[PDB]
Amino acid sequence: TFESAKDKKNPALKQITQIQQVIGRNEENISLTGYYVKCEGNIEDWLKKLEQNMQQTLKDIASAAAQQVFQVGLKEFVSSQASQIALLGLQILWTSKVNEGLERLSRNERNAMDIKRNEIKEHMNILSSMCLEDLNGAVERTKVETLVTIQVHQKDISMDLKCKDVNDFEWQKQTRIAWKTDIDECIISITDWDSPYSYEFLGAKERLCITPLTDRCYITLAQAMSMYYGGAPAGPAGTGKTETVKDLGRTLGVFVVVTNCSDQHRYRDMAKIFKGLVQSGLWGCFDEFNRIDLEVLSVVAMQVESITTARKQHMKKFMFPEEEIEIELIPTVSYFITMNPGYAGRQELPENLKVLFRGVSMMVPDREIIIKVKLASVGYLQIDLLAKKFNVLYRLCEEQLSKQRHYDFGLRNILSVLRTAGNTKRQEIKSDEEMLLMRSLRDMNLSKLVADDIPLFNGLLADIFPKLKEVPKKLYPDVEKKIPEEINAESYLINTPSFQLKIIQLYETCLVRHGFMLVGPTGSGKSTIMKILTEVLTKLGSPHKIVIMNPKAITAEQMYGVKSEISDDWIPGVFSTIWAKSNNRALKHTTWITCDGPVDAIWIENLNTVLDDNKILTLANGERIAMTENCKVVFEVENLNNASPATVSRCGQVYVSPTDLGYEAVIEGWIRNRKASGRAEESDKLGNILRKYLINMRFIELQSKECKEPMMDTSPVISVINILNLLTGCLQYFVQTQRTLSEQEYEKFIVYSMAWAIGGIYEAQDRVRFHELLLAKNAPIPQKGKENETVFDYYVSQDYLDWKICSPEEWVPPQSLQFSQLLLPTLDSFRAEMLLNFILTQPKSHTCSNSALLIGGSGTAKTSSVLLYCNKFDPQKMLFKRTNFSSATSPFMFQSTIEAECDFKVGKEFAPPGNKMMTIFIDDMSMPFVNKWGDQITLELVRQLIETGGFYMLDKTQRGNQRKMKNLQYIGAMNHPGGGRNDIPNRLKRQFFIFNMILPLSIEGIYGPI
Amino acid sequence: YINMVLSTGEIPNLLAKDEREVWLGDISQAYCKEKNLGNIDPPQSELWTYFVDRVRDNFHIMLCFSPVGQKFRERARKFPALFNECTIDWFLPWPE
Amino acid sequence: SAIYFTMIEVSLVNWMYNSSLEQFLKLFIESIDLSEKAQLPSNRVKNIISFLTFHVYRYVNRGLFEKDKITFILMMAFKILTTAGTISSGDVSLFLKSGDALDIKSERQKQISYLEDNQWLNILALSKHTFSGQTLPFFKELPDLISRSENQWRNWIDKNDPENFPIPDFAESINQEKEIGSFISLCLVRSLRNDRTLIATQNFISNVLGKEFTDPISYPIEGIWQESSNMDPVLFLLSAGADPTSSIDELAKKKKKFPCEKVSMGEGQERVARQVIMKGFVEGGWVILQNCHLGLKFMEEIETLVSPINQIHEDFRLWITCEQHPKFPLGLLQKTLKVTNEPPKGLKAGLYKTFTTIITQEFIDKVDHSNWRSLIFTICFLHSIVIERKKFGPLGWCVPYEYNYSDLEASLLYIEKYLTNLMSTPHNLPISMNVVRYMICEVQYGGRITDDLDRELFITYGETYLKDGIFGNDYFFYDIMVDQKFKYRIPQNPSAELIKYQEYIAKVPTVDNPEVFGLHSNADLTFRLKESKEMINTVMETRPKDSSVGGGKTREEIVQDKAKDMLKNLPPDYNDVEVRELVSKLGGPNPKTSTERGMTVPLNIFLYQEVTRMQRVIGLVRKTLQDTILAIDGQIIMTPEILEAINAIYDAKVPNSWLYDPSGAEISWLLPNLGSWSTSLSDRNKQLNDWLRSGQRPILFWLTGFFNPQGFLTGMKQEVTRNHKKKDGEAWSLDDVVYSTTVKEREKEKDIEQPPAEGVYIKGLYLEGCKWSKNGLDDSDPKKIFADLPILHVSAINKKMSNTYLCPVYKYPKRTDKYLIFRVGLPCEGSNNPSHWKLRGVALLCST
Ligand SMILES: Nc1ncnc2c1ncn2[C@@H]1O[C@H](COP(=O)(O)OP(=O)(O)OP(=O)(O)O)[C@@H](O)[C@H]1O
Ligand SMILES: Nc1ncnc2c1ncn2[C@@H]1O[C@H](COP(=O)(O)OP(=O)(O)O)[C@@H](O)[C@H]1O
Repeated sequence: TFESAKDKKNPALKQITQIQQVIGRNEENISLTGYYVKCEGNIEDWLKKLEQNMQQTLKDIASAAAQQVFQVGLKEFVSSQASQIALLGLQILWTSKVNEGLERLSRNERNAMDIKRNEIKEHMNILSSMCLEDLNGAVERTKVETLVTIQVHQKDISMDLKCKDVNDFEWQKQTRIAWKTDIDECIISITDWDSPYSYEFLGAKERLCITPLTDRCYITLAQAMSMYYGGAPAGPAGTGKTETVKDLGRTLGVFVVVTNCSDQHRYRDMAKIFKGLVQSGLWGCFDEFNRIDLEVLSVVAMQVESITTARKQHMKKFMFPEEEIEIELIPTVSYFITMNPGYAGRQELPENLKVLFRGVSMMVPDREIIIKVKLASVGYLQIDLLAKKFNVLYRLCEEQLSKQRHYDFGLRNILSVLRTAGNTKRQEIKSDEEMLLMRSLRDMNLSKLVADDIPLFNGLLADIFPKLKEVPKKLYPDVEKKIPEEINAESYLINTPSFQLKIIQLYETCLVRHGFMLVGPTGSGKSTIMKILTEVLTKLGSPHKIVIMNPKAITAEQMYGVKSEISDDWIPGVFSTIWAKSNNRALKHTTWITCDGPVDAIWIENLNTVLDDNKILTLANGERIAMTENCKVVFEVENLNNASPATVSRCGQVYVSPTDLGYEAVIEGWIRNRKASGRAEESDKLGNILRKYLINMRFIELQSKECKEPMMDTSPVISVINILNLLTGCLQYFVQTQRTLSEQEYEKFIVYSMAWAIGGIYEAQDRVRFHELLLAKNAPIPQKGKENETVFDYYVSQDYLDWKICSPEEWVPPQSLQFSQLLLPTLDSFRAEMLLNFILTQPKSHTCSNSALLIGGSGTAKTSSVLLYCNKFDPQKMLFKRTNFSSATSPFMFQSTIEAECDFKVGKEFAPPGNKMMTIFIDDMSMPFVNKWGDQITLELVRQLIETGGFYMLDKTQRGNQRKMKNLQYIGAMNHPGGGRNDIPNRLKRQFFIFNMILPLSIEGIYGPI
Repeated sequence: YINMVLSTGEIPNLLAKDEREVWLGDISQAYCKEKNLGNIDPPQSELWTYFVDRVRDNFHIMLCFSPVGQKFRERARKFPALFNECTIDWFLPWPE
Repeated sequence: SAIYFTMIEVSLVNWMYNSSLEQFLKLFIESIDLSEKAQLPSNRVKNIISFLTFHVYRYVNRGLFEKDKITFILMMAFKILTTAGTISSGDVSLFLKSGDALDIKSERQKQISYLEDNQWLNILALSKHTFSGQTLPFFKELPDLISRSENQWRNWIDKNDPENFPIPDFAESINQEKEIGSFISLCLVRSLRNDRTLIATQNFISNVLGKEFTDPISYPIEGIWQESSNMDPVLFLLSAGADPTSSIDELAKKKKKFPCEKVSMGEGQERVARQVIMKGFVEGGWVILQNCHLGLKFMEEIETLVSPINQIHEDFRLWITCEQHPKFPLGLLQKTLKVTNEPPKGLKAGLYKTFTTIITQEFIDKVDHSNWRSLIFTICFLHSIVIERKKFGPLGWCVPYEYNYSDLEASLLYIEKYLTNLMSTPHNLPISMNVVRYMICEVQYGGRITDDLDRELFITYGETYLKDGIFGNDYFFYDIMVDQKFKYRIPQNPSAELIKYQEYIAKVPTVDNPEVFGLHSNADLTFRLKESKEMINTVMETRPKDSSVGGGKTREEIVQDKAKDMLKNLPPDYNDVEVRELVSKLGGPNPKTSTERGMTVPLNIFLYQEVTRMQRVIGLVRKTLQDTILAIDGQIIMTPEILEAINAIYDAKVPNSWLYDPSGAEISWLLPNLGSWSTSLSDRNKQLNDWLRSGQRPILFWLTGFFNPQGFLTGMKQEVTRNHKKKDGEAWSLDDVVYSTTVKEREKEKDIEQPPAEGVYIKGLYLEGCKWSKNGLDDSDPKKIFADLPILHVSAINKKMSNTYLCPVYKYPKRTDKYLIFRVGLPCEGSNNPSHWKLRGVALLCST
């Protein structure tokens, strides 16, 4: 603060009256009540004056405060004073109590210490209660927290002190601050070493939780100073060696100059700092000093050695190395080195240095104590009990539960728990302290857990908190009523308890966070829950929209928008434009932005600022867009495997497990859909047969045991979805002619559609075992055939309903024949033609996407058997385009081809020429490059394109606007995975119907006519 | 590019769209005669499919690779149908 | 030629050791001239050989640290015997490995009580080996002769000096072959009583190279100067805590160069050195360069600067002093004369070094009270003892922290401050409150100590050296029967004299009896084993990778046969889906009344987790083995991991791939020997496979055999607490329960027929340093290490002392904090304190 001084005489000159330390928007103001700094012409002479007057003011203030604290209540005292002093004023009080208490124990006044401990607990009780008041500003929050982080340490020591005299060692060990009336100065004793408080203005600074290790570390650093040896704490990274040195300085009221040492530092660079320390009388620690080059350290060593020598003899002045004059030494100099053994940097220090610095090895701070402080800093009592429990759970549940990526039981989640555990404590103070924590642990971790691990956790929870019988959940009566009412509106959605629970959990995490994600395997109905929750919220007050994009389907540069290399003009980003439109307080739109594709290190890092509490999206052109209350971010990630542990902890992850929306629940859903289509009798019968084979006996679980090496690895739900698709297609003929069938006739259908959806993927050896399993369970099968006859050879005819051997249509020689371009009807092509005909003829539904992918061996006639199917298309009725994928092919290459191929439009929607319903064949679908993360970029677009029926236009002019292709069908061929070739992403698999083409047992039928 | 050429029979966006209609014009008189003397004016989409087939009949790729060079083993895995579509004659070490 | 290729083999051990070919020719040429001139041609040749070997050994041995001095002369001895037909590469290969490759499951049973299981596999190797120029195996039927009830064989193994005595039954035949006989007698000793190999090799080296090689040379600095010229500098290699700069100045005084130029190398000292060396070059004078390894840039420059092209005065001698450094300039090492000044590292010598150097007459006068001088001795005595603990290895200290003289100075500089405050105050003894002393001397040294269990050991040293009774004249620390018996007293000086401390130190014995460090007489056998394993582990890294081993089998063909024999012994790969069907069947603890099943039960969950980890290991081993058999035949290219695996398998070490994953986390148990690793795999798995298939869990759990023993015990801990929720009173929480631990003390292990109601009954833990007598702990039997513990009964006490030892169970003998499992209350009731077991280094080991 600068004030107008000497206005009457020698004007324009300015006077400094007050010091400001600003954190964020708030400030800690120490006014100089007298000792006004008159700032003369020469800058260095008034800056010296300033540093003296600051130090003069604190002394005067702290000299008044040390008198005040004894004859004033602690709540009243701490609020009045400035952070640094309040800390000093608390520590002084505490010592004067223990001294006074111990004095009485030596004179033999019994329970004198007990009386003092009772006053210290009252002191602690007030500070914990001051966290609960939630006073405004970052400064005043920091001030109260640091006080609490000290006070626990005071209470902890004094509680288990057990000394009969003041001069007994165990009390001497403890850090002791006292105001000596005789010498009129603050003195801070550690063991036998008395330093006078330097009275540097610190302000409100974050203090580290004081461990029993740290109390034994201070001592050594202290002893190191008294003997004039340097101090140098060595330990693994994250212990905060730097922080603990700084802690000791802030204790003593002395500034610490931190110097982030590196390879670039020279002996000249270092020499300047030391000369700075010795002339100023300030401490000067060096962060990561090992990372200095060994060449430099030999020179530095002589520099430290020369400083040491001078300090030992009590020399007022000494000659520094490479200095001509003798420089003034202040007695209160201390230089420290934060090093790292098991170095990530350079080899151990020189033989000269080792001598000059006394080490302190620092282990990892015991997690329990960190929690204990934090719980007290929130406004809990009986922290020591809770902290142990809280620790024991987390440490134990990490080692017992399954090692999944979205689980975090390190400090990141612990601190996240304790701020919500705290926001619960403030509102309901009367509630028991254990139950509040126990609840706050529960409601956060439950949403994260996989189905297998919920029983394990609810055990661990019960085991540590056996006093707490049962805890009531947040009822949420508004939303709970609406889900059943909402679900019944669509024909194809069933309502299970497991599923409805997983919706609620998504709505619980929706309210408190902005960046909640939704993790789960393929076809666990994440896409559905999203859609429901929003459709439920739409009906209660404000409407909710969802915007589906695929971050992987577009390049990082193209999503966020970057500077164009040509004409130097800014192209708008896809996400930026969606984000911008979405972030406007107009007609309570509350639009969610979802990122379907898998999270990777690359793309989220730009979006990392939004997910954090800042909530501002940076495009890196200077522009920063603020997130409005209404707009939110979601992620429909499967795995969450290839993401940093930091970015995970920001977002609130709900996990939807396979067992939530079971394949039973989809089947029962599909059957309910058939009754709303107007055909109740058919549905009634299909149910009695579907149930028999799929839920009553676990056919998919039994099949997967007896048959080994399935050529494509698929989940059970996928195989059931494919069953229903194929079953629909088969019966689609009987929908048009309104023909109900007998139980026998549907049974034949279902076992056909089971055999090809479930047992398709299998190879020839396994097709037999599969066919031999159907016989054991008394399904209808073709009774009579030849040797190595299988279900797969037969199909159920539409005209008359029984099993018929599929003989391929008789070949007609196509006039002039070249053996090369001659393709014939074969047994393989027909079965391929047939299954393809079932999937692609079906109308677009929830289950099907009108898309079939056929896997197979290399040159097993995949490519041919599609080209045979894609002939006999009436050019007016249906079109046929073929693109060939390859390791080179990128999403933009595939996007540009489909974008060019269907340019006809119907209002907003796009279409192929006229209205043909063009079927896009994608040969060699596996080939595109799999990156280190294990996600195929182009295929994520393919999946986006099939599922949503649209991607985002990438032409510079139009960005953040969907292009939707009203009618398209997709056939894939790919060489089956294993042996270094790429597997297709699980997410994509579900979209496609899949079956394995095989090498024929007799090519006689193929080449016999030629 | 030669892998792509061998499997597809075509390259996507190889030649200018106006240059198609000139090429296909010459192709038509052989095509109408080759297809059992059809002798009707073909459309430009049907003509393309014949020309592509014609290309593959006339265009032979001869690849001459080293088996010992580490890249060879990678190329087979990296390019499908560069190995599995063309016939492989292997050259043994010279006999006595 | 042989010798020169030995010097190249030494280059692989340490970068600093390597000498040029051009330096070798100088020794070799000089060697011919200096040798005795014979009239007879064969005598003349004989003379040159005997001289050359020595004259080169002497040279190299000077530039070799103490630990590797014995390895080099052993390499040389083999290299000589490998050229002639006395030793083939297989014979050398045997000595180093000696059937650590073999696995007890495949081979014969042991059948003898007094042999260890390793010793038996080491025998079996000798049984199958033919050596060189011999039809059938020499040591075929050795396992029959030892299995024979002849006390001669037992007596030979239990003798303090086995190698010195003749072999009980085989001695006659060994005497007949002179050239190979010495080597096959060494490979017996390596097999049985491995610990005495360093002493055996010296007997072996003596018969091969002559007596003179075993005698210590101990070059004086005058000899180093005399060898050295003006153009060839003298490079000193420095082990940490050594400084030879004072020794140069001592020699300089006799050569009238005492006031010499000294230059502490670093950054920006290159311009100071140039100036200083140019004065030396013309004027004459010695130039000592300290800490040269730091200023690496000047060391490439100095090679060309000190070359003959620049004019150098004949008096001028360059001295470089630098600690060993990787990527030192080769060019310099090829010109220079290499010397290694290492601390003599005996207790006597360690004491002597402190009193001669950092203790002075000035120092012992600073406080001027009897107690200060008396304390000085204690701290300095302690300091030297605490160093010599590091010899013993993991028994000595879990982690070896190089305690510099700094630690001693600071701890003494502390005592001045304290005693000056008591001296200021009006039997004439100060108060010297030894509670303060303990802590602060165990803070200043504590600054290095990273491990919690090494700290508590140090603390205990404090409580046995810095007690209140050291100021009285009749207190003598340890009164040991080293030679009759030496007292190890604090010397008493009526008038403070440095001479009378030094005078006492001369009386102290040269050989340090283990009793001085609180350890047992068996501690030295563990010490000798480690430094012998260390030697063998160094000479293995040198060995050539040449396929032609001899005996009609190639290196790759030996690896093949071992990779094929391993694959058949491996257990079948667990099916994840099938295991979950087996796990869902499993019962709980107290399985009659429990009525609980499935993955919900805390030990069953744990069993699943460690079954899936076991499979993950088997699967990795399975994969690699198959690829190695393919890689040698030329079916697949050799990957970087497969080459490393093949190399490891040849020399019966476990492939680094199977010990650690790419990330660095531990995937399978750490054993050194592949053979012992593959017996564990087949035993670890069997327990998991016996438990998983069967309904009932093992009566006596084998704690070693689990991947996470810490997780298993927390497993058990959970089970008991769940049984005790109805019990009262109090409700049991994982918060506020700890382990209750008792020993069974049963004559047999098979007397245990039913599990305990609450506990586990762990078996196969081994006591290090000590035995179990059934009256608590008791001093171990002579020449019996790692005495077996009975069945340990672990439970939960539920929270709620002197003469109760809080022993730690370690997962391995390496005993770092990582492999600490859990502490165990061992009573130790009669006669012996718990603080006396902590100095004896008592621990329970799972592994060995
Ligand atoms: N509650 C329900 N009742 C009946 N059918 C459902 C239910 N929830 C989802 N389904 C159907 O099951 C299929 C699951 O698709 P959904 O997109 O909901 O899962 P998803 O987790 O998003 O799958 P992916 O991870 O592949 O996107 C859909 O066809 C959907 O219509
Ligand atoms: N019905 C058929 N008529 C003629 N040839 C066929 C038939 N089915 C397969 N083939 C031959 O089998 C080979 C299989 O390869 P292809 O069908 O091109 O696709 P893929 O190699 O991907 O399986 C082809 O080269 C083709 O000539």
